[PDB]
Amino acid sequence: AVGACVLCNSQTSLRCGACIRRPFLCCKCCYDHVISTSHKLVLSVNPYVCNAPGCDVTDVTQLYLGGMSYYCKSHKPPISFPLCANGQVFGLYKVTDFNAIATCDWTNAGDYILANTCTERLKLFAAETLKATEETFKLSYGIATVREVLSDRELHLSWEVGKPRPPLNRNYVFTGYQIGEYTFEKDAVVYRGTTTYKLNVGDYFVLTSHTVMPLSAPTLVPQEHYVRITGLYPTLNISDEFSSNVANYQKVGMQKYSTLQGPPGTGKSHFAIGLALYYPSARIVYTACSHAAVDALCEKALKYLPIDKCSRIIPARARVECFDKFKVNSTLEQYVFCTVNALPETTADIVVFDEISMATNYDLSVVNARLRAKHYVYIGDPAQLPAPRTLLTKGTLEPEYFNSVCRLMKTIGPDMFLGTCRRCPAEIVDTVSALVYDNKLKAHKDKSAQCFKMFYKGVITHDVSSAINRPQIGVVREFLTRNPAWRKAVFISPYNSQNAVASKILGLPTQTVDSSQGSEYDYVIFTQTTETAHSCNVNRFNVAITRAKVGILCIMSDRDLYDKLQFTSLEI
Ligand SMILES: CN(C1CCCCCC1)S(C)(=O)=O
Ligand SMILES: [Zn+2]
Ligand SMILES: [Zn+2]
Ligand SMILES: [Zn+2]
Repeated sequence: AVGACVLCNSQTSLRCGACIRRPFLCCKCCYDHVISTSHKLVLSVNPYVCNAPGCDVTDVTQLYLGGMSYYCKSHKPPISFPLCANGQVFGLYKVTDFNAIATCDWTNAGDYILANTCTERLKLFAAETLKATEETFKLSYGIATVREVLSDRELHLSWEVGKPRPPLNRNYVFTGYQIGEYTFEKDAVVYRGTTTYKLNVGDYFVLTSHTVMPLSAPTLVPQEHYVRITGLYPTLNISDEFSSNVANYQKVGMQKYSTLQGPPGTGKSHFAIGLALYYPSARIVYTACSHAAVDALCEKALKYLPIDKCSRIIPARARVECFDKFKVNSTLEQYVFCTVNALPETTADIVVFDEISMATNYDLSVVNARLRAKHYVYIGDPAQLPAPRTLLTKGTLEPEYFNSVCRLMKTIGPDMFLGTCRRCPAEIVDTVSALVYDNKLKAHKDKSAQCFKMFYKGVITHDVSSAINRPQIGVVREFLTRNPAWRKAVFISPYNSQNAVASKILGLPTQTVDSSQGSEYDYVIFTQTTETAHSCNVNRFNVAITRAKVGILCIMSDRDLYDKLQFTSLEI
């Protein structure tokens, strides 16, 4: 019941009983909370409640100290002090932003903006509060019960009346009943069991609601600039492959933490692995939020770093298949490749945290909590996609509010910028350089003359809220008959449902823009599907078109984004 003040750091016995996290508030700060909000329950060693039998007064503002006990106006003795007086709430050892964080429902962009412009203590309060609110909202959704099992990949579902149904995409992971984790896709519905189980009729599925542990470590440890490379030992012999990164590698060693903005195909992976060859004795932990991002780092390491000095950390509650070619779960290997949520408590010379636009302030804290490191390197691109904010429905989250790293990259700039895209035909590089990179991204490849745009609004149907554009898929089908080179194309759209329809009609493999991020394909077909904030989002548009190595077809709904594609237009 005794701790330090979320705002002041001041010792107190006061916690807010109304805040979902129950934060330590100092006497000056507890007042400014309770006097400005619906938050009136204060706690010290016991509740600030009226001690008179039967009395229901809990509001600290209506309470007095009578000796050692607390009483309302109705029950206080003649010799009593009000608990709230002279800007303070009585307790042992005797803010606008804290109040908005404590009380908001996290449905508004402005809530995320504040969780990222605030002081560092308040970022942790925000990130733990938000995460708590995110988890207790899962409980709101209906249970799914198996009506009839059709096949090994399809069934019919019965949905609890009175509660809403959760979106049926890969984003929403269910637990079966403990028959392992399942996903569903769109009365026939497509099921995918982590454990391949003979799905029983009357079995039920629920969204995993995991307890939110407290945060302790900052999002970013305090910045430290050094005059000399600190705690690392450079090679004199560095392979010519990594020659271009040597100055950035020296920056990494002359600061506590460094940021790298690397637009698509600028060599982020190459930078991350090349850091281990430049500091060849350094113990390096490679981390990202997703298994995919960690596995991409493993693929690069396999090529360039000694396999026997590499461990892939795999949580015993194994969900998706991942990287098999390293020793699994050897924490003390020089090179450790591990998702944020599986990190062990350990030390490192260098922590490399990849795909930083996908990280939350919660993840940033967890990393600083589990890893004691001489140097922290934050790699990604704030012009790419953030973690979905499931509670956010009003306003758009700008990249400067994605997390602490992205705020730094969008305000004071990144420490390091990889400026040459080696993946994408120049048509794409030039479009996205003007769009999100203030013309600082350069094309290494020539124009491919395999980059086409068609402005075709089509007709928008919806499976629930998920968009479908059959006519845009019809145009693609027409195009594929005349463009056989594209038979190998990956079909990409901002909507799972459009992808499910494109899958049946075209037979192309299929990706949402959000699942496409980090991957590349020779040929890409993009159907915008709809003009929504989702489909017109420049970060998502950026990721969509930078997947392509050789060609892209964009069937567009949005005049602005259509006109900005530096592509050959088609017609039909
Ligand atoms: C994250 N929590 C606080 C924030 C202040 C900085 C130190 C951690 C303790 S809380 C108030 O959410 O439990
Ligand atoms: Zn305080
Ligand atoms: Zn409160
Ligand atoms: Zn009373």
